[PDB]
Amino acid sequence: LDMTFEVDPMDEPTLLYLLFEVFDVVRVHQPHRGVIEAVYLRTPFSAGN
Amino acid sequence: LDMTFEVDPMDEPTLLYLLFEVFDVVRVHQPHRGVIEAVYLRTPFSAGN
Amino acid sequence: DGASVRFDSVNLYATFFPMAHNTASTLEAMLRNDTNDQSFNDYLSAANMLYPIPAKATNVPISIPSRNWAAFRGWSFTRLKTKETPSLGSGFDPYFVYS
Amino acid sequence: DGASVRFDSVNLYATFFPMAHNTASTLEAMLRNDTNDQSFNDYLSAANM
Amino acid sequence: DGASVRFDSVNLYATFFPMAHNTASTLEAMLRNDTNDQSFNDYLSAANM
Amino acid sequence: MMPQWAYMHIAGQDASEYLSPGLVQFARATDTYFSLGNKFRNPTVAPTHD
Amino acid sequence: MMPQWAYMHIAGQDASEYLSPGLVQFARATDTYFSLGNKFRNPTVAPTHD
Amino acid sequence: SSETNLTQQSMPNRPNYIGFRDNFVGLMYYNSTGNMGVLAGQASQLNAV
Amino acid sequence: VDLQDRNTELSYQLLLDSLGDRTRYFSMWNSAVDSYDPDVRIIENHGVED
Amino acid sequence: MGTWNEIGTSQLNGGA
Amino acid sequence: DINFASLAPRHGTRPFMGTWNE
Amino acid sequence: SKEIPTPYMWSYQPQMGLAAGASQDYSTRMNWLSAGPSMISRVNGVRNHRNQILLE
Repeated sequence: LDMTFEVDPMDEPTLLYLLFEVFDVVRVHQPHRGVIEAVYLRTPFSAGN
Repeated sequence: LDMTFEVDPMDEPTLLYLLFEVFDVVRVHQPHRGVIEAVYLRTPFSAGN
Repeated sequence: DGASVRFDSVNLYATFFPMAHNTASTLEAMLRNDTNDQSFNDYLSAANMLYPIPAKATNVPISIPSRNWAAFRGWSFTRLKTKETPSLGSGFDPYFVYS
Repeated sequence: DGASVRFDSVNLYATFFPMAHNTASTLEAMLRNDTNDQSFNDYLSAANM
Repeated sequence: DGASVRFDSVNLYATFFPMAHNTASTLEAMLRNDTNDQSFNDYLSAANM
Repeated sequence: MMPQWAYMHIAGQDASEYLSPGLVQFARATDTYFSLGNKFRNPTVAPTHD
Repeated sequence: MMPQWAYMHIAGQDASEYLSPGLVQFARATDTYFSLGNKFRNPTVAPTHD
Repeated sequence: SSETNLTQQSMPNRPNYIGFRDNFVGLMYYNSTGNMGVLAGQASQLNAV
Repeated sequence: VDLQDRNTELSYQLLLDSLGDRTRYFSMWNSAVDSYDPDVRIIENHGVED
Repeated sequence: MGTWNEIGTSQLNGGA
Repeated sequence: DINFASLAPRHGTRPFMGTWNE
Repeated sequence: SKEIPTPYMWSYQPQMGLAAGASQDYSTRMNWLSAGPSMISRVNGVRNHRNQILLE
C-alpha cells in the first residue's frame, strides 16, 4: 500500500496519525480455581498469540 | 501438587527457579509454495490455549 | 556509567546447497506431503516458573491447584538472586540495575 | 514551572454481587467451560501509527 | 433598496447506489409491475384558501 | 384502474399486503442499506360505529 | 483463516448461538440485576457478492 | 520608589487552571514498553495481559 | 379514608417528576417547580476577565 | 399527516 | 467503532425475576 | 465447541477415597492458531479419536 496525503504547511513539526482499522480482540478461559488463560488476535497487522 | 523447599537464609531477596520438565514440541507443515503451518504442543502446562 | 549501542544496519544472510534442480524438485515434492511434516522440540523442554524468596526466609512453599500430568518428565531447580535476573515480557526492565 | 506530586498509597478496591452460593457456583461451573469463554475487542480498535 | 441577483449556472446532481447489475435489474422488474406502484401524500395535505 | 379509494391507498390493504411478495422480501432484506419503506402508502382508517 | 475468525468471534455464530443454552437462559433471567451481556462478542459480517 | 514610578501600570496575570486529565489519562501505563501491567494466577506466572 | 401520617402533597410532587418533566411550566395546574440558581448555591468564583 | 410503518431481517442481499 | 453483547430478551416471568427455567 | 468438547478430568481425595469434582483438560492441548484448514482438521480428528476412546 501507498498513501499520499496533501496537507497545509505549518511552521512547526507535526505528525500524520493513522489508524489502520482492524479487529484487535481477546478470548479468556478460566478452567480451575487458580487460573486464567487468554488468547489474543489481531487480524490484519498481527502480533502473534 | 504441593512442594516445599527448605533453603539456607540469605540477606538478598532471591528466586526459586523451578523447571517443570515437559515435552515442548512443534510440527511444521508446508503444503504449497510460500505456506508455513505450525502446530505446537507443550504437553503438560499445555499452553495458553 | 555511560555505555550505549547504536545499530547502523541489519542484513540477513542465507547459504544454499547448490543442489541439482531435479533432485531439489523431487525433495520438495516429498517434503510437501502431509506424512513427511518436519518436527522439532526445545532442548530444555520445561515450564520456567520463578517464585520469590524474601530476605532471610528459609522455607518456600509452592502449589499447583489441579493439573493433568500426562507426559511430565520431572523437576529441575536452582536459586537465583533477584538483582541478578531481569523480568521479561516487559519489553524493557527499568529495575534490572545489574549487568 | 515547579509542579510536583508524591503518592502516599495505592489500594485496590473490588465489589461483589452477593449472589446465592449455589447459584453463583452454578454460574461459575457454566463459565469455566471452553464453550463459554468471555471475549472482547478494543472498544474502538485499530493499529495506531 | 438596490438588491439584485444573477444566476451564472444551474446543474442537477444525482447519486446512485452502485447496486450489483443483476440485483438492480431484479428490483426494477418488481417495481415496473402495477401491484407495486409508489404513492405519496402532500406531507401536510390540505386545500389552501 | 377500477377500485378508487383503495387504488389511491386511502382505505383497505397495507403495503405488506398489496405489493407482490417478491418485492416485500427484497425490501426486508435490503432495508438497512437502501430503504424502500417511505415510498408506499399505508392507510389508517378510524373505528366508525362502536 | 476461518477457524481463527470463528474462534475469536469475528465471523460465524452469535452469542445467542455459540454459548451453552443454560447460560443464555441464566443471562436473560438475571439481566436486570447483573448483566452478563457485555462479555461476549457478536459478529456482524457484511453481505459480500450480490 | 520615585515620582515617575507612581505612574506604573499593573495587569492581572493570565488565568491558568491546573488539575488531573480527563478520566486520569496517563496516570496508568497502558501501551508502553517498559511498564506493562500483569494479571496472572499464583500457581503460574504466565501473564494474561 | 384519610390518615394523619400520610403525605399526599409530597407524594404528588414526586409522582409528577416520575410521570413527566418538571422543568416545563404548565399554568393550568400552577406547575412550576421551586428552583434556585446553581451559580448562587455553589459559587464558581472564576474571578473576572478585566 | 403520513404513515411510515416497516421492518427488516438478517444481512441478506435481497429475495431468495 | 465496534461495541457488541449477548441479547435475546425476556422480562420477569409470572414469578417475576431470578428463578430461571419456565 | 459443543460437538468436540474437551474432556473433564476427575480429581481424587486420598483421605476419603472420593472424586473431588472435575475440570476440563486445560493441561494437555495443542495450539492450532497458526495452522491452516487441513492441519486444523487433523487436530480435530485427533481430538475426536480421543473423545471416542474415552467414551469406549
